[PDB]
Amino acid sequence: HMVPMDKTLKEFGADVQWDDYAQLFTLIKDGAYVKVKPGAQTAIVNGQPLALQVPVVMKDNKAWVSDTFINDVFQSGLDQTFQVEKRPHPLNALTADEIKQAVEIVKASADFKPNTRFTEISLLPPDKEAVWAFALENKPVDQPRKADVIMLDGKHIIEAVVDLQNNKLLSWQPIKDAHGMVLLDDFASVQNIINNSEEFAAAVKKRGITDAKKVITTPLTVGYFDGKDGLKQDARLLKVISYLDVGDGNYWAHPIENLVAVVDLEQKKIVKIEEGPVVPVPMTARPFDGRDRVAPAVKPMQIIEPEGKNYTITGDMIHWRNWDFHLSMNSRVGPMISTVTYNDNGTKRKVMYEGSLGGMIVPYGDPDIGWYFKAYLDSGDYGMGTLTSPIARGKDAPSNAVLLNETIADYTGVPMEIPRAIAVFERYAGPEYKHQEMGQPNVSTERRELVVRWISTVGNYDYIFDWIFHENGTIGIDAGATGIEAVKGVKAKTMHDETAKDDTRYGTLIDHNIVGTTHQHIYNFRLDLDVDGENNSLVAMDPVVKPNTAGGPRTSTMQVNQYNIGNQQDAAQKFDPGTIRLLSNPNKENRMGNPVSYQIIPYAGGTHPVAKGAQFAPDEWIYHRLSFMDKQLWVTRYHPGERFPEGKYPNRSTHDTGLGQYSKDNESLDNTDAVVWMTTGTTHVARAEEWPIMPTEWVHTLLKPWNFFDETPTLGALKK
Amino acid sequence: MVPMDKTLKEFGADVQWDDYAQLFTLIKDGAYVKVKPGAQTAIVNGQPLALQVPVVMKDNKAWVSDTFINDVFQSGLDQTFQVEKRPHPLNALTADEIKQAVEIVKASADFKPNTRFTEISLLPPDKEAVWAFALENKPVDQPRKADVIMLDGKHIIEAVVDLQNNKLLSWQPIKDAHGMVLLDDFASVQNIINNSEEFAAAVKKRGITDAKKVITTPLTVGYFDGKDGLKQDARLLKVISYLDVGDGNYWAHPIENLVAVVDLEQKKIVKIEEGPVVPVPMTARPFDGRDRVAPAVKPMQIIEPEGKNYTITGDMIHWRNWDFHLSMNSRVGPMISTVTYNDNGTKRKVMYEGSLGGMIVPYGDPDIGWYFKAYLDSGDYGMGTLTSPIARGKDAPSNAVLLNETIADYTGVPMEIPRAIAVFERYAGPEYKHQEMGQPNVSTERRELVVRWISTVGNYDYIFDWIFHENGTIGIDAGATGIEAVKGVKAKTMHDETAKDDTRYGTLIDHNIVGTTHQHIYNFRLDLDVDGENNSLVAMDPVVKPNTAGGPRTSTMQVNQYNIGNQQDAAQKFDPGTIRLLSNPNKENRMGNPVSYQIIPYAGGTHPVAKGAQFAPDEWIYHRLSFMDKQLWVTRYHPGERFPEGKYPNRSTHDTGLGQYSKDNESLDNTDAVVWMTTGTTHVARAEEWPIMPTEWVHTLLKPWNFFDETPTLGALK
Ligand SMILES: [Ca+2]
Ligand SMILES: [Ca+2]
Ligand SMILES: [Cu+2]
Ligand SMILES: [Cu+2]
Repeated sequence: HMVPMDKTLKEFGADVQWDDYAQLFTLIKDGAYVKVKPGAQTAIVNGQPLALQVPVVMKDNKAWVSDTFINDVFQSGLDQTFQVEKRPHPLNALTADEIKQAVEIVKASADFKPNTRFTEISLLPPDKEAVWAFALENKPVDQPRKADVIMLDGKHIIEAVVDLQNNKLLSWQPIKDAHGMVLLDDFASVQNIINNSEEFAAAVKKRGITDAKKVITTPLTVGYFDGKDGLKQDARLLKVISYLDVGDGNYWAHPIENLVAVVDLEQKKIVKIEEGPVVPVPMTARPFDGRDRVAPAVKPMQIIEPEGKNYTITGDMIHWRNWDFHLSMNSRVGPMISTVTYNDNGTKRKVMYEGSLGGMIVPYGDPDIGWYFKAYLDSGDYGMGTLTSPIARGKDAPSNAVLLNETIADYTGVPMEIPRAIAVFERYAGPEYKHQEMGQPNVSTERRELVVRWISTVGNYDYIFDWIFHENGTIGIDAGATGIEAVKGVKAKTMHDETAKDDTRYGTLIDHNIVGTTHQHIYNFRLDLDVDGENNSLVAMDPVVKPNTAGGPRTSTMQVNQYNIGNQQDAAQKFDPGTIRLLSNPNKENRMGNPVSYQIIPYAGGTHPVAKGAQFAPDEWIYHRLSFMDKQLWVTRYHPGERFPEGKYPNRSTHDTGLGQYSKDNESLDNTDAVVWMTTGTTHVARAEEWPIMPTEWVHTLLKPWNFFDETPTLGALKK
Repeated sequence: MVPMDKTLKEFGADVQWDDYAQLFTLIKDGAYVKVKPGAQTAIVNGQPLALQVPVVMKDNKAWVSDTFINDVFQSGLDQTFQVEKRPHPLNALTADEIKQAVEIVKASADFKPNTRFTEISLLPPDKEAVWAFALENKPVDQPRKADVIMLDGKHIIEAVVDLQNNKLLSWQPIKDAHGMVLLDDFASVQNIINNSEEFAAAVKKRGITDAKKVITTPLTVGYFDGKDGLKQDARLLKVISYLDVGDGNYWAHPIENLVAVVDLEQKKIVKIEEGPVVPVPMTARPFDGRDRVAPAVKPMQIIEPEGKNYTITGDMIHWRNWDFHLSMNSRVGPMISTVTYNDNGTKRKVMYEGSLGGMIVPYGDPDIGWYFKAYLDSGDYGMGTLTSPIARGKDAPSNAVLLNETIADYTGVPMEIPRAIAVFERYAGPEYKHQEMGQPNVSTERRELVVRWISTVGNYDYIFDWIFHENGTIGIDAGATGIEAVKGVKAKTMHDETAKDDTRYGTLIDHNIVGTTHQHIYNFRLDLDVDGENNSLVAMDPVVKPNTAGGPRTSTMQVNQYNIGNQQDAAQKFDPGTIRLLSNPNKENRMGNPVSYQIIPYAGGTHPVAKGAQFAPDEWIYHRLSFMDKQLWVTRYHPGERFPEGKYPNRSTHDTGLGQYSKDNESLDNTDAVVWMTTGTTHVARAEEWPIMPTEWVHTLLKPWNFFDETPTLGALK
């Protein structure tokens, strides 16, 4: 029984190329590079021959394969990219079965109710010392596996801990005052509640909208204003902004300006409609999907690895050159990079226990009724892992990437497999080093980087995060932003109209009747670096110009002021990119007697203007609630429950329960387990080039080995 | 018949054999060729080609006709290079024009024996005429001229020659100018040191048994108002010395605190400065892999089997909506000219000429071997002349096209630099994406076109990338790799007695080796013509202001916008939280905003950033080179103002560069402007950079700012 080759291979997600001159198919998926000729008894997979019982059959210019071809070829074993894990790593995420088990254990208590949802079901952090002992010594972890299960019972948060080995509930703790994140069903509830409101339909009608069934809602968290917003603190509320669907696939281009509904999600009712002046809806079609555009005819470019990859993925463990690390997915913050070591001539040296996104915020700058409260805490309030955007193969990542599927719990407690959740890819990155000595043979080597890429979309914006492993020990973390801008409906068509100056006070006029309201993008990364060990110190090195006291003609010299930063409050600081900040191991030295260190660079560049802090006065509630926005470098003492720069429950928070709190007390940062937090931000002033869709803009951060090694790390293995 | 593997390798093509498909794949620059043994046809960039003589296998080796290379690679099916029927007026001097210019000046009775040539370059025609050629095909009327700058012993003379008419137009000695360092000066310095008994005796005192193992490096001496003891009218170089121990890396064996001053006209050492004796660090530190074995790596290829999206017509590059002209200069290297963006069928001016302006690498140590040390790499040494040929597949990706470029050498003889510039297209992540919840994804791929050039001046190697984005952005990135300039010291580790004094001015990166702290400072000269000649400089400073509109917010995000109408105010520190635009106040986009480019002199870097010059303001280097201490400069277009350090910076007594060009109160309002961007790092060394430094980068950007009406990569409308 035969199937059409071209169609079957495309369903499966393989690239299929036919070469009529060579009479050769080239088939590519992930780590498999396959060559096969019609009628041939053998195919080639990653340079190795594979017998085929049934050859590819060509027949009236149409290829047909066996029913078993895809499994015979792609799952043969000749693609060595993925390997089976011997003993399960203790940081492996919860499996589908473990998720279902956690949900049965809590559903077996008297307290569970059928409206009860799950904000997060995740592995409970096992003991760090034990996890490192498993990674470095293969010591089994004796403590049993547990899950944190965070429930939303109507509006109340409850934290449960389940023991998975012994199948029992270990704790069940109500968290008073905490509001829950926004859950997927809240999007539909809001849209339904608005569709059923007579009051809302009348409001919409007086702003020009004839058909209220064409109104698209979007849910926003309301923040906290100590009652100036007129919103009761006890209630589960969301604000709702509206747009008109005109059939262009881009409702974001048709704001219904100055109409905000406040929805109570327990009562399932609109509890308040805020109405400002009437601004006609911008109606012109502004598709971003190409429906109105001519297709480009570009010549092909492929990045090919025809003998397979240089990395191996064993369960969730990635091995690549001198690097080893574990890669898992969390529903709130997305990818977690753990137990990162560097193999230095046979000895695995610790670099990082856990790194991930801490949290992020996109706060707006306009005081009007549709805007004043508007701030996306994308991970904390919406769940960025849950909103992972599957990688578009060859576009969102290069043609030579491997795309990983990842499993998390949805809000009803059912496993969901996110397809193409993460891309892994090696890339050429210019020369690693070069020296052309005059009159001698050249010396050049190529640089290779391993990239781990993940994309999450929250409403209008799409965020790309790259964790970049350099062969030489450097680690990069880059954050990219694309998607559709949040825009304000205005009366001005051009800057010559009467209202233009007022309409553009808080943002640029980027289309007729459309203003891209000014805002910031602020990302924070939590990096539990363990620089060649647990016990580290924060060291400052400030390059300075000093008077020359040594004689000769110079008046000045270049020197460095070096000092330790021994307490947390002083560690929380602005980053001057002219200075050097190290996390050093004062217990271990390189061959020159210098403490082995990593240099921390929270700002290594970007393509939008940089935020030097929060673009808010210090008496703003958002400023008070979210200290992480205003400093670029923080260092705190390791604590397994201090994970989020915005705090665990940021929705309508009244005070800072994140980095403001974690860095508040002054215990010592001297020779102890430190956690580094980097904040990097931009100030986004809009331009017409960014509308109707924004070209990807990037910010860059770096961690560089600083006397961690004894010489150029990529020179190669010593032959004597 | 000739053997295929041997013949194709001498041609510079990559040959791959696939035994399964019985197929040769042959790759060189824009040609991607497939050919089966015995076949009567081949494929070149996806197109069929009839062969006169099939590829023949003899004893499992392939043989081809002796005409095969011409027939296949020069078939016309590779369309990467097209013939230039009407030459662009900024085309660099050809080999024949260089020889002719030299014969014109040699025919003058004023030409003296042994005269050398510091620079032989096109005298650029009139800017208006050049734009009218590029935009309207209008022939330039005035004839081909060359500037010929001669060094007669130590004396500079500037001549101009008319090449069409074959005559000398002018001959002008330049009073008080010192010439740059020329190739023969390196050998003179070495010879002069080798013949000095006095120097050999000094070397002997410092523990060197064989004085013929001493390697010299020539350095310019700068200017210190006589405090260095040095006569201002003499042609001098200072000489720093190293020991050759046979490891290929003399840089790793400094002979510390010994400096010779050579007078190049007298051909003698005129001064020897001798400081404390520090034993030479002796341990072998090769960087070339003689003592190493690389790990095995699986292959990666970047292939474009239908050819390239760019075409190269003479020196004119066309790619997507971009058109520009690429030429080579002996001092500054590549010049990118007449840059337009094709906006829905209409070519719009972006940049008349952009290039490296100049650069400086100045050191922070006051000791005798260091206080004067400041490499003006382009101005003093000639970075174009010192271009490093691209190592194919390593210095640029495997899908690059490598261009040869021709300049004059110091004796006036044309010199063809093989693989002088790389051109390549690269994948650069998604151009944009939106995954609307519950809807089909929208994603498109980003492509960038990179023009890459490498120059090596002594110990350091510099890489410059000019990056054209499809969406109208231009990036300029500068990379540094090579071997650090190091100081010999007594300390082996930071536990030794001298360690603290030894590391006052740099990190201990090896036993007895300190990487002295210094800066890398680059300046780019960018004659942007934003949709036209007449432009203005506009500041937009995002600020937090009190809320006056009501409701709960105490503050708002607003912008202070203002014009910068004077050159003196235009010379400024760059705050990367602000926006600086070059705007065309005569032309607006669809929303009534002036068409503009945003100038970003600091878009990041991998070393610490220089906020300006790491020098007290009474230092002579600080006074001579103002360009070091501000990141943005804007001046009025003048064809003779091209170098931020000045025309003749060797032993300059005052700033004849950007300090002079920006000095006067003249208007930048609605006039032809030139932007200069200074970007730099402060390099504090580490062990990971020794014996060879992994490439470090700095990034700059020019972004269209309401130049267009919408997302520029959406495509043309149906
Ligand atoms: Ca730590
Ligand atoms: Ca201009
Ligand atoms: Cu934005
Ligand atoms: Cu340097």
